[PDB]
Amino acid sequence: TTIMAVAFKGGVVLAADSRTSTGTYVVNRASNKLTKLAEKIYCCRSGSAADTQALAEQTANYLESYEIDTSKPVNVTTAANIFKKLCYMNKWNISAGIIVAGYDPLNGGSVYSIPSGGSCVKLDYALGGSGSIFLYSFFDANYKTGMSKEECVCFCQRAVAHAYSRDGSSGGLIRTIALHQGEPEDMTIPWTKTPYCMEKDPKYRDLAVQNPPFSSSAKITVNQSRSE
Amino acid sequence: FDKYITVFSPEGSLYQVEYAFKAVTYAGLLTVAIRCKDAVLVFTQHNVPDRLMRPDTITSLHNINKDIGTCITGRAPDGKSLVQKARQEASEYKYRYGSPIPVSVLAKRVADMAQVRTQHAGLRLMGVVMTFLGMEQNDADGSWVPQIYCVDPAGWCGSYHACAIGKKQIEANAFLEKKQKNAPFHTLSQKDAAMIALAALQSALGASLKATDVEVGRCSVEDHCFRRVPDEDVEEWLTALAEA
Repeated sequence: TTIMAVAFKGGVVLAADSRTSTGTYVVNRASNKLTKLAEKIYCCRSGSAADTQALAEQTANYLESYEIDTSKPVNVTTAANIFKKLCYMNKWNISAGIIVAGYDPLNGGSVYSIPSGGSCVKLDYALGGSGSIFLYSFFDANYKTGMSKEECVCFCQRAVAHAYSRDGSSGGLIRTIALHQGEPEDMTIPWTKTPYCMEKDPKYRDLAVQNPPFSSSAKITVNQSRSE
Repeated sequence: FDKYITVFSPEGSLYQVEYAFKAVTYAGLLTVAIRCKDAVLVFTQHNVPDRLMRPDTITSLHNINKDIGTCITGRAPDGKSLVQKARQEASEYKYRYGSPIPVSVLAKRVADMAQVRTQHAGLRLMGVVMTFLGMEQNDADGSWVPQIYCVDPAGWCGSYHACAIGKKQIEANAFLEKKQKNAPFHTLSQKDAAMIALAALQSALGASLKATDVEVGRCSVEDHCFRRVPDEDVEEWLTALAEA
């Protein structure tokens, strides 16, 4: 799994891959890991599918009740706090890394990270899942604050493509959603139009020379392609 | 003795249930609901006697969820306790079955809360009529249809084409019965339905109404949500009535 969320000027972008696997076999190649918690607040889910589905549903139930009781739309910080409490009270019996992100008019676009263990950290961007390890350096080199909404969608699509080209446990579609004061905008990129993969990178077109033909010299040239 | 607890009198009746219905009129306000072709509307008196009260904090209308509204008529704090229990019920239903509760199902669940107190001793009946409003889907074509359901203190639960509840309800119902004879309410437009509801209020109160004296709620085929209608939209229905 590869998940992330990034803040921009006046909102957030969430992004993910679409693969669910038992280790070496793909059970679903088109999962949806961006789960809605309220009109402008979403989470990204990693770890056990069963545990994350169950805690997202419970968090959403509590936010809907709260919103009816106050007659106002909820803030991102309230969703993060409710979710944190469920992750922390159940930490020994679950496998879950969560990112909560969204837009509200008090604080604008906000991103919170809730990793294994149940801590809660407020950031400018967050990464999660098996594929995150491939992206720390990509962001350290190429991320800046103050990107526009279109810059930020394009950047997150590229980041997800890099992680899934190297991580066997990620793959498939790239899903994104952008949350701001207007309406939410979702997008799905198919593998055939991915912005990066190893299979089409020209520096990996020519094969390594592992199988040189039997020769009278120690010079290494080409791979054998036909029987002698 | 039969006057003080829930046991039967010799004629087969329950007096605490009769007296809980007088609590509904004692409160002194009148409500009217009506269903037309594409919507359901509810008109209730907004009473702010004291000049120092902040009018936007006094309401008889509340959302149970996004798509269902209530109007309370009778003893006001009793009605707020039933709003909280209904909210809880609608949220348990959604957890268990994974979909929002239909308005006919919710009304029946609240009607069962009431029946339990007519049959067990020691908790006072709630002296209110609750009216529930919302759109419901047909299984045949998938089209949506508006509904009104009322729940009374005895635990009775019923659906209406139009209903008046509260002080002078007898005179306001008579009035709507006459008007029904012309055209069934399910053929009418919003405007024509509204002119009948506002005329019934006025006739029964024996007074003239401004927009600030009524608060109005609505659900429609166009927008399922239960929402308060803006004062400007009400003014134009009253203006339209004053002409004719």
